[PDB]
Amino acid sequence: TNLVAEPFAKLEQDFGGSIGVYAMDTGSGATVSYRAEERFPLCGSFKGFLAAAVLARSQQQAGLLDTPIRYGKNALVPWSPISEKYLTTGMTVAELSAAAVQYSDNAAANLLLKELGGPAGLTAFMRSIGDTTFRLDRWELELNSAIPGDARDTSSPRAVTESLQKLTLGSALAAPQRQQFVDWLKGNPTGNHRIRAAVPADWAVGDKTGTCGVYGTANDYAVVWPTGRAPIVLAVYTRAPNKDDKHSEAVIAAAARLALEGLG
Ligand SMILES: C[C@@H](O)[C@@H](C(=O)O)[C@H]1CC(SCCNC=N)=C(C(=O)O)N1
Repeated sequence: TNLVAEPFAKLEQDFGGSIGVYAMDTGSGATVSYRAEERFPLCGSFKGFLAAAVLARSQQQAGLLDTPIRYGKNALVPWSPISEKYLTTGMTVAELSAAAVQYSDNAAANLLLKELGGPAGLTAFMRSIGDTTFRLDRWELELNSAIPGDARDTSSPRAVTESLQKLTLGSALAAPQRQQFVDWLKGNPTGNHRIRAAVPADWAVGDKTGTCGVYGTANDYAVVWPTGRAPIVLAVYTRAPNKDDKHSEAVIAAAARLALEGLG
């Protein structure tokens, strides 16, 4: 594990913070781990799991995805580029889910959390798939505080990867819901400088990013489909000790590359 770990330790030292990585080859079972059981703030990366929770609920409530959500101005919070434009009409649950995943829309995220019973409702969904590490405690935008030591609104790289595998490739979602989730991740345009930058252009990638805006705290998780080979699932999370420390997309891409090249 010393030969595996040492390039990650070098990377996080030059970054000035901590990096957590977990990658799984779903065919052979091979893994790469670095700080994989440490907690890191989720930031907006929870929004991918939120959409999966909504899709899962639609398996027990026919028509949930078509349900109209007609909201007022108070539902709007900072960084709500899609939901801001439909204030005059409303949006359906599926339209809000697409906005949360592909634009990281904060109002859409809060509206979907409300549908699920709050942050506790998303945590309960994650428990239902066997994830005991994930916890969402607060709403947007308070969940982005990323204060050193705080376990609220965190998970671990290993738990993120394991849950992502269950939702995108396992049995948790029925086929139509599973393909919708995969399509939302594949079409996400916010992560071009993160895990996607480490992956050959020929290979499809679906990802969800998070960027807290403080404490150098940012992340990405992804499924990678190498052509004619079993898919890979991976997660890369960062944090830093000072409130004004800057996050780095380049560090996330570099750590993704180190993990992908070390699988086998
Ligand atoms: C709301 C803010 O904290 C952040 C988050 O939820 O983590 C929003 C803003 C951003 S927009 C991405 C900007 N990309 C620049 N290259 C993200 C994200 O990384 O997905 N989500």
